[PDB]
Amino acid sequence: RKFCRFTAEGVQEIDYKDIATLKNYITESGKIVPSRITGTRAKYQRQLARAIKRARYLSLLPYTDRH
Amino acid sequence: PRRRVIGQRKILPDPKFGSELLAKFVNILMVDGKKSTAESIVYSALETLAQRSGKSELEAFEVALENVRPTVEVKSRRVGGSTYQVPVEVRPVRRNALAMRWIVEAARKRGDKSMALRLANELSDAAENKGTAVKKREDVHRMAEANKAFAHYRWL
Amino acid sequence: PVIKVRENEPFDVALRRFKRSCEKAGVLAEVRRREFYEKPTTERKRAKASAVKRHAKKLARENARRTRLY
Amino acid sequence: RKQVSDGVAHIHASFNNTIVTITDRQGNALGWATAGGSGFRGSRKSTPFAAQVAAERCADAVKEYGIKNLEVMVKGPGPGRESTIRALNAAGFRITNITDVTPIPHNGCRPPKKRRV
RNA sequence: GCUGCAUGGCUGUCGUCAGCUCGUGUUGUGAAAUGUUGGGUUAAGUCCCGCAACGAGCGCAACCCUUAUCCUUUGUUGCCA
RNA sequence: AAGGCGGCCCCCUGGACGAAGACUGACGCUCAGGUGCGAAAGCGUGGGGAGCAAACAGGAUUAGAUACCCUGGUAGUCCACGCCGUAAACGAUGUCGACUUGGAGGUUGUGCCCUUGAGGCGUGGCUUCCGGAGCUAACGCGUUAAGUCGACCGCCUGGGGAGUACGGCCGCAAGGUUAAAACUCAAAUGAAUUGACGGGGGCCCGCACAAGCGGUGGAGCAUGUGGUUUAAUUCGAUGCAA
Ligand SMILES: [Mg+2]
Ligand SMILES: [Mg+2]
Ligand SMILES: [Mg+2]
Ligand SMILES: [Mg+2]
Ligand SMILES: [Mg+2]
Ligand SMILES: [Mg+2]
Ligand SMILES: [Mg+2]
Ligand SMILES: [Mg+2]
Ligand SMILES: [Mg+2]
Ligand SMILES: [Mg+2]
Ligand SMILES: [Mg+2]
Ligand SMILES: [Mg+2]
Ligand SMILES: [Mg+2]
Ligand SMILES: [Mg+2]
Ligand SMILES: [Mg+2]
Ligand SMILES: [Mg+2]
Ligand SMILES: [Mg+2]
Ligand SMILES: [Mg+2]
Ligand SMILES: [Mg+2]
Ligand SMILES: [Mg+2]
Ligand SMILES: [Mg+2]
Repeated sequence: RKFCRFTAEGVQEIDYKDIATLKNYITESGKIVPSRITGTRAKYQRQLARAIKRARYLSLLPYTDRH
Repeated sequence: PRRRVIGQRKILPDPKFGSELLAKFVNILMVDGKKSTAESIVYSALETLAQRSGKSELEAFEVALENVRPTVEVKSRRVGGSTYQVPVEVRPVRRNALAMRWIVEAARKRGDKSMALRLANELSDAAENKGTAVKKREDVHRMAEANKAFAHYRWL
Repeated sequence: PVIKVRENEPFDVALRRFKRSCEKAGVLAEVRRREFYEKPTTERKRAKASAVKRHAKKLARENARRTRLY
Repeated sequence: RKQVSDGVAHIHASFNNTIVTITDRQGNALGWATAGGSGFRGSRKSTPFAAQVAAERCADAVKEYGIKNLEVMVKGPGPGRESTIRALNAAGFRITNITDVTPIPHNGCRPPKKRRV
């Protein structure tokens, strides 16, 4: 049923600067979605985790829902 | 009850007016296996109301029934270890059953000259809705309003 | 978890959204997990038991599908 | 005494006791109540009914401040973190916001050893 | 007179609960297993379907007693259209 | 390689696998002694110490409770540098090589096909699950073998005594390693079968609960029992099942 998004377009790494296709993989509480529900490949979910961690380090994205 | 489900029990209708409710009312009023006297007092009560209210006493007892028939109940339950008084809507076969039962003991605490007379006054005062029956029904309504806090407890 | 009251929102649906958001964030589950310390052996063992049960139920689903009763 | 009309309630519901505290915007406590204060002992405090009875007494202790609009900050995993809400709602407060403020550590520090009851 | 903790006979109990087994076949090196499990159903191991099981027995049920309806036979000490 | 390794970033660094070639030319496998690595706890010196927490203290529980529960709490857990060399250090399964039917995954490469595409066909590495032949006492293992075979190494020889004593070596210590005998018993043991039991679990039924009516426990009396009393207060029946 579900298919990975980043497989459709050739991506060489997940870019931390992006906020598009990063805000959507973060949930309302700031947590980051598992590959189980978001239907993404394990090749990019490690990169997605790393990208989200970099972004929340630089305050582009929040750690939590509050702050 | 636990294995085979069964329906209600059919009761022979009221002979003098053809109702099922009058027969059931007099049956629940019956105590210690005495239906002979119970029939006598129920006829006397209805005829006193017949001369007091309109000639068709059928409607007078009906209105004295509807203004006290309860549509919401209070049920004690325990799910997680706390007492829950869950309110539920009651099906009409139990609605009218519980209403007339309360009226039965309401008359007993009236304490008039005779049992027939106190039933007549109780059924009349319910028609004007000033009756202790309506008092009890407003009492159940306040606790029912209070139980709306319990209404969303476990086993809603 | 943070919910704002929108227009035409009674207390009923407001509390429902609160509760629903509570499971979605899972906050109650994680509080219960950290209520007590659990050993690395214990999390490894519980997860292994969980994995085998998910997998066991997984193929039991297909076996029940492929078998024929009565 | 001082009338401000807007505050925040805090519902800290532990596994044993629940505590309700309405404060002003900047955190100066206006009033508080608790299950043990309501008059229950032992598991009676843990029951959400204790939480239910505590909410009216905490609203009718701040009712001298003229507060009608308030947020609610719900913290803790104990039972009664849903009962106080509609208890406060029933007391007559226009609930402005609901926020879960429970502290979830990002696995820092060590919890106590499991109870071998 | 003692020992029901030596016994026979008799009785209570779970409980009228629905179980307890055998033959042949098959499986297992074997003790044994299967049958008796499973999907339903029933008051029930009651019945059905599936099923390496096919049947069978003791129990369930039935046959015995009473009550509920009618027909026929005899009419006093019972009955009187 | 094992022990193990989890925020993000930078510096130094090891191994693995894939594609197409080039090159050396048996340079290989295994390994007694030897060497190196080796969880946690522990030891030495100097720091650090929020949380947790041996010991210890108090409070409960209990016939007792040096425990389980609660409130506290030092060592230790953290860092640097040494020492220790032990674990259910487990896949309870030595390393290396070859051969032997299959199926579904995960993970990482890689060649292609109208590459049309958010489509399939191949090829490798690693990795879970099920299962065939075979093997196994059985459970089970089953191309990642416990199958079929070869090379070498380690180990075993009834249950206790005992992985203990003595001797050697290592260690600051705790101790580690190598490792007996007398004596004693006729067993100890593994897997599986039927029952029985579980302060194990799932489902189903019963006035078992629920919904109701009427009661008992309150009063008086009748009656039985216990107790007590007496010369005897005859004897039996003590949870439901007196
Ligand atoms: Mg005997
Ligand atoms: Mg046979
Ligand atoms: Mg044979
Ligand atoms: Mg049987
Ligand atoms: Mg059998
Ligand atoms: Mg069997
Ligand atoms: Mg069956
Ligand atoms: Mg039967
Ligand atoms: Mg039968
Ligand atoms: Mg069968
Ligand atoms: Mg019979
Ligand atoms: Mg250490
Ligand atoms: Mg030290
Ligand atoms: Mg302690
Ligand atoms: Mg290990
Ligand atoms: Mg060893
Ligand atoms: Mg070993
Ligand atoms: Mg080697
Ligand atoms: Mg297998
Ligand atoms: Mg030694
Ligand atoms: Mg009495």
